Amino acid sequence: FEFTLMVVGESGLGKSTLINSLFLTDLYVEQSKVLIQLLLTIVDTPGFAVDNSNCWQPVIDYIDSKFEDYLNAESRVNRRQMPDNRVQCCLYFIAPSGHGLKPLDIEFMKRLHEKVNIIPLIAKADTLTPEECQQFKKQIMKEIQEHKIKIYEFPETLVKKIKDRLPLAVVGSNTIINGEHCDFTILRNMLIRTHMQDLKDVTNNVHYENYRSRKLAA
Amino acid sequence: FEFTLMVVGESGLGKSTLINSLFLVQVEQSKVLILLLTIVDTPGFGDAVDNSNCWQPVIDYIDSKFEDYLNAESRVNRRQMPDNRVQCCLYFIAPSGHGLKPLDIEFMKRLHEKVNIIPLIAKADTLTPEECQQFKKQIMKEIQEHKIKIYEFPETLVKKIKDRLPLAVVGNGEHCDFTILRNMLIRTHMQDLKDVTNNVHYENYRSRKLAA
Ligand SMILES: Nc1nc2c(ncn2[C@@H]2O[C@H](COP(=O)(O)OP(=O)(O)O)[C@@H](O)[C@H]2O)c(=O)[nH]1
Ligand SMILES: Nc1nc2c(ncn2[C@@H]2O[C@H](COP(=O)(O)OP(=O)(O)O)[C@@H](O)[C@H]2O)c(=O)[nH]1
Repeated sequence: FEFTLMVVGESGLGKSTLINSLFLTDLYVEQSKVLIQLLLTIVDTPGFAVDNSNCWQPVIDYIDSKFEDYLNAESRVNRRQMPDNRVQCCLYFIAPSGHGLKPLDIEFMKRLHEKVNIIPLIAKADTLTPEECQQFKKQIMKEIQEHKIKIYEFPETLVKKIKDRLPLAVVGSNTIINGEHCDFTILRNMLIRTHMQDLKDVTNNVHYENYRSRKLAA
Repeated sequence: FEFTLMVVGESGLGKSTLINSLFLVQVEQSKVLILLLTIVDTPGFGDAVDNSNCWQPVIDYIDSKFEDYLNAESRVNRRQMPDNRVQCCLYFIAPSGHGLKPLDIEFMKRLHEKVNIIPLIAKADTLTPEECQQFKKQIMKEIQEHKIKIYEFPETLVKKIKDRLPLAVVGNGEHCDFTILRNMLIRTHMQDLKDVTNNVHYENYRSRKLAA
């Protein structure tokens, strides 16, 4: 089994902790690989304060790096050996503070949303309150469906009402002890299985192809 | 009694709630009496990105107030002057970090001598006592490293709170630093703030402007 998981948030969002918080390890653009026959590439972005303005392109050009390299492989003389470097998922961390969606977020998402599968986790929810959380999410989704964005949507089914229970709110735990108050488990389930295979499916089918038709003007 | 209090943090930091919590780009001002307080809210910081520059907006507002005050003090008949100057800036550090976000370090070390910085540590219902501890110490290390001036409490009771700073907040003084502020909040204690503003910052401005 392989996986390539990209994490994206501004610093100090407790992501790099939460990763281990499912996967119980580490405290490691950048990539840290987990096996324990079963592989995960992990992708950390160092960047995302100061101006903050352009960069997103760094992410982009890395994605389309992986794509164009994969294509230029698929058309190669003897197609044989190709390993898959493409990025199935980007787990993305929204600032837990807000009344809304910070323009930085709205910009990155609507920028890269069709170049990868966005899983907008809501960060560090030990900040928030059930009502606060509620109004928050709804405010988000309103912000998106207003801004007309595509985040990868879970097809099959159990996952029926979690279309509604999204966006997703999180807590870092290696802490000595939980899906109750958090959305943690309700991810970890959807993490392990089988939903990755669906993710790779949507990446390779949807995003990649659109890239491939795209590049071809000549 | 009068006061002018400036609040500064990126949006969604729960400041504008905390203000009431004691009291029950652009720059701009609310005001109140309940004994006057002008309050000063900054719309911009946070959001943006690009925020490459801003902070000058704050500056030019400060030195607006100053230069207007001076140009008053030298006026034909000096008589009537009201004081618009800013005694205090309560400043909110991002509760998340392992450290001090470059945005902060830039604003502070930018305006630290143009006003009295009171760097509250934001929304501490985020944090943990150990987390909070290492956080503060990390901050102070960041400052004394970056050699910054935040207004320092004279007198005295406030003896060990020089140590108990930086200051951590909730929108109860037990777990929070809330009360340990509210006490130190203006009362007679503002009088020291106005003192340092008008004595220290203002004057330095006044000598400054005078090259000609
Ligand atoms: N409020 C909150 N804080 C957390 C959480 N997880 C970790 N932290 C704290 O936030 C700090 C930064 O977390 P980290 O994993 O380094 O996030 P990252 O720097 O964005 O990758 C850590 O020192 C943790 O103590 C969480 O779920 N909620
Ligand atoms: N966990 C936590 N949440 C807070 C706190 N203060 C405010 N909030 C929540 O976060 C949001 C920010 O509050 P607000 O005063 O509007 O922040 P501001 O815009 O920066 O002044 C509000 O909707 C509150 O529900 C706090 O001290 N702790």
